[PDB]
Amino acid sequence: EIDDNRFLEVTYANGDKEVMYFKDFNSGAMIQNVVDRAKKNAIKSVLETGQPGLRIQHLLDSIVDEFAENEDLPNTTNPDDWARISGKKGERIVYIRTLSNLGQYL
Amino acid sequence: IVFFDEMDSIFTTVVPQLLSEIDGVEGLENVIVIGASNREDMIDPAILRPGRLDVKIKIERPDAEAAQDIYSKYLTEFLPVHADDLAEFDGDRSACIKAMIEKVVDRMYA
Amino acid sequence: SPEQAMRERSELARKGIARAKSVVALAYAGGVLFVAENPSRSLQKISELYDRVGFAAAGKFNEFDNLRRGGIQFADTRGYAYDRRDVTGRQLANVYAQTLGTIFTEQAKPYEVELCVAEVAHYGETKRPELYRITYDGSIADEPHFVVMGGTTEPIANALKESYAENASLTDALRIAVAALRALGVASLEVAVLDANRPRRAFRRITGSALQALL
Amino acid sequence: SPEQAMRERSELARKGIARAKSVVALAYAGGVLFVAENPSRSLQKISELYDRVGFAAAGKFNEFDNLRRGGIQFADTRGYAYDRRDVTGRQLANVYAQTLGTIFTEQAKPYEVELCVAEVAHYGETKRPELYRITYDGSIADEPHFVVMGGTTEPIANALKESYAENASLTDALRIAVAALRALGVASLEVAVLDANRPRRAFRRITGSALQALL
Amino acid sequence: SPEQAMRERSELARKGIARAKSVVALAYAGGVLFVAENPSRSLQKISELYDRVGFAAAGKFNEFDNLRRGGIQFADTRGYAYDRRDVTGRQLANVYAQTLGTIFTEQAKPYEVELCVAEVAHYGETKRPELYRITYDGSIADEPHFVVMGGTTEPIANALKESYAENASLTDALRIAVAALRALGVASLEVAVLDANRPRRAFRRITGSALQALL
Amino acid sequence: SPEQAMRERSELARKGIARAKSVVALAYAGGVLFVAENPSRSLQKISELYDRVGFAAAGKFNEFDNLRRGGIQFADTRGYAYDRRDVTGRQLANVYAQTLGTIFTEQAKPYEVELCVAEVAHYGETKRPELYRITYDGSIADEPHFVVMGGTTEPIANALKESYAENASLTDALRIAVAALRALGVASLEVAVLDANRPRRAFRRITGSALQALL
Repeated sequence: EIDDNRFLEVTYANGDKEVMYFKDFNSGAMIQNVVDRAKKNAIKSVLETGQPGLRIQHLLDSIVDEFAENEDLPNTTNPDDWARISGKKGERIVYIRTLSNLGQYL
Repeated sequence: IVFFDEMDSIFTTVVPQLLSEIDGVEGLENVIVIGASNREDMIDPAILRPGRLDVKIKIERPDAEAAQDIYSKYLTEFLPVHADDLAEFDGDRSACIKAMIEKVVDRMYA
Repeated sequence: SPEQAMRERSELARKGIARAKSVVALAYAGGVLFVAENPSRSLQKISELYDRVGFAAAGKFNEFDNLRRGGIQFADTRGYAYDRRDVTGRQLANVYAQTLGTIFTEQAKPYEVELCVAEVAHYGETKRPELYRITYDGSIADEPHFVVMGGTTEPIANALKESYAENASLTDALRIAVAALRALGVASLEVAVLDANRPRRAFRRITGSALQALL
Repeated sequence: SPEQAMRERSELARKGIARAKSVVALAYAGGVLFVAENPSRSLQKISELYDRVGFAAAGKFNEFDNLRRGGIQFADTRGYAYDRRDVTGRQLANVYAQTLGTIFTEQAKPYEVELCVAEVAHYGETKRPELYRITYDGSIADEPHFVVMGGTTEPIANALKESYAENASLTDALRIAVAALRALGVASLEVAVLDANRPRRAFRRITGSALQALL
Repeated sequence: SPEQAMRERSELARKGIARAKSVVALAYAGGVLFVAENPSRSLQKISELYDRVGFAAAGKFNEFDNLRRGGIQFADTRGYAYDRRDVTGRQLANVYAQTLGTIFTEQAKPYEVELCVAEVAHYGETKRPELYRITYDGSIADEPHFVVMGGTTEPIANALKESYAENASLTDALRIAVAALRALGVASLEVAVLDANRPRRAFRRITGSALQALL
Repeated sequence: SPEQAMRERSELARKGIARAKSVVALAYAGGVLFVAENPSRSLQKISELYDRVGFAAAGKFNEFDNLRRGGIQFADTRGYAYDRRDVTGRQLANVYAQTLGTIFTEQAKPYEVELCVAEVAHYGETKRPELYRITYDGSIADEPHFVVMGGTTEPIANALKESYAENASLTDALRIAVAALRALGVASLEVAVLDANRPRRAFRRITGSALQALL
């Protein structure tokens, strides 16, 4: 629940803002992508240093690097799948938010 | 090599079919899928997801130096040259061609 | 649809408050301290409202200066109609809440503003500083220690959460507030206090060389 | 279709009342008791309306406080125009019955408020406490024993249904009301009474250490 | 959609400011210098506002002359209501900003105008000239050295950036301003100064043969 | 697109001015000469505005007569409020420009009119005649020699370009103006002058047998 694994910010009809982390979107394909990215990082490390091994830090960094590239888990406007999570919540989901010369702002 | 060009024109649609075919051809590592698109912003990030099309490479315009290179590739040394222009370089055809390429590139890049 | 558009203003307004500068207000030994990130020398975001009531804001200026003026108007009309010691920070905060709610559900565009009304005790009196935050919804919240308005409020709010100390002197509270605000010289800071020790008018700006010495 | 628009207004008002804290009002030996779940120290949901008429509300603060103010205005104008003993809880309830109907049919968004008007007898007089509930529909329900407003009303209403006892003392009615409300300390409760024994102004808040002793 | 209306209003006003002649205002030893490219002999884009406050504009003539008139009105009403030395360039600039924030969001068509309010010190007094620029949105910018309005501002601004020199005489600042403006004779230039040396009314036009000698 | 709709508005006004007759005004030795092609004997397109200020128009009669009346109103209210010699052709032209711009942007249909305001010097005074042309949008142009309004303006404007001569007498300027207008007898011409030699009221119609002798 730390704010290092923030994924999405959802504002409901009630106006309650909730941070949905990766825990609510851990699909198996996402785990596969995490493992593949970690293995690619291992390739880079072994070709940079030469030591034939895989570090835990590789997977730990791949965890946060997984969502640096979009996985299609968030959607524009209100997703139908979100209307399903909204039904479980009991509050309609209204705002999905990832985590000039127009007047004067102070 | 299976190459696709002008893929910014396209992308519930044909995208899932393309992804399924790419996953099917993934077993054939010898076949290399190469896509081209001048508008990376319009390309649907679904194809940009990790996995299939991981490697993205940017390309650039011909730089002055690249223009001199490309001009040399067509304006080779075997093309006929004027005698008066040879008088400025004592009959050195390669040097004359290089100077002419430099001159035309400089004028066009001015 | 009331849900799409009464709420539609809520994103609009939230976005406007984020493209602004950050202001903090915190309690210290001598009263309350306002520290805002402000480059201009003419336009301000901290103001006296009444004898012991101060005011800070963040967001579209034509809007929070409109509120600044309205609040001044209100407070003086009350103080004259009844008496000076009858106008309280609580009334002012409540009026701002009603007014920001009425703009939220009637005007075309919601006021992209965030307000903080501050009050200290009278001279020779004893009482804790009161901070209220009024949002664009019309919502009002009672803060015990500090208010952070405008921009990205999370890092500043957390830095203040670690550094805050009740009964910190003026210099310590200034260091804490500038430090947490960084998460800037006298040419980019607007600093004022609600000095509880003044006899009547408690608001007092700290600018120039005096500000230079304090920080 | 006004048939469908009215339906979305009624649902919107119902959701707003549910999205709020809970208030109870019940009759006891000395008059009527209001017990509300209220965290703020400045914002109040229980109020004196006239000498013997009290008022509790649940919903949107700015709106039921708008009604609070309107009712105060009404009652005082009547009392001065005729006399104090002519203003009755019944008139007040009726005025809020018609104002909430007019708002519900004519204004953009219906008020999301639920009202309870309470009345006790005059000093040295004998008469049963009267409770009225006015909904956003403008319907007025005459309650003999207790009113529950805002949030989830079923569990509180049932707990009161089992625990209620006529002529319970002030402490027993407070225990029953807090217990049924739980279905909270002095820092999260707003408690007041319509004490039938007072000579003129019956409304009386119970806060701080006295409240601490009572509960 | 608030966003589309804002981006549509913004690109039309801007397609009007760049669709007009260019004006420059810069500080020099004796005060501030306005140099505008103006062919007509009757229609003017530089004007006195108050004793020490001048005004230049670029855009749609009827509208910035409407603002010219409103500002004159304002300044004189203040000067008479309080005193002459109380009206400052800062107040005027602020009023124009509020007015261009209200026109842009409330009227049908935004004003396609760019304003520059200038102020110098009083007679026998010492203080740096102040230049403010008010955009059609309602934003105000504090300028230390020079303002360029209307038409292709960037090429003219680039030249002034190289040629500007503080405390340049009237002739040098005129040469610099006309030169950077070219990036025109007395029959196509409108030139005026805010001469800080005048006792009261600082604004003074430079036309005809005197202008001929200066350039 | 409002901008494309504005192109339609401009076309509609231009169509109306073309669907009409032609008027010319030119400077000559004794002042300014108005020569219009006008069949009616009651409806006129040339008028006195003030002592030395005349007026000609082309388009829709009811509207340019509305402007005629408004201008008369304005000029007399000024002359009485200040003095006669204070009303100038320049003020009048400017008022017509503001008014036609406001009409062109705010009213349903734009005024399909084209105006020419003329001014000469006072008696025993020396100064060149001034001609201004105000178009339907609010644009105003300063003319040194002659104005042509309504219908097809190109051939008349060119014929005048070849035939014009400064300081031409009244008869020569009349011949030039009628000739270029043909590119008509006393029963189809409206002719008037702004005779600079008159003591006060300079406008003077030339009709009937006197007109017969002049042409």
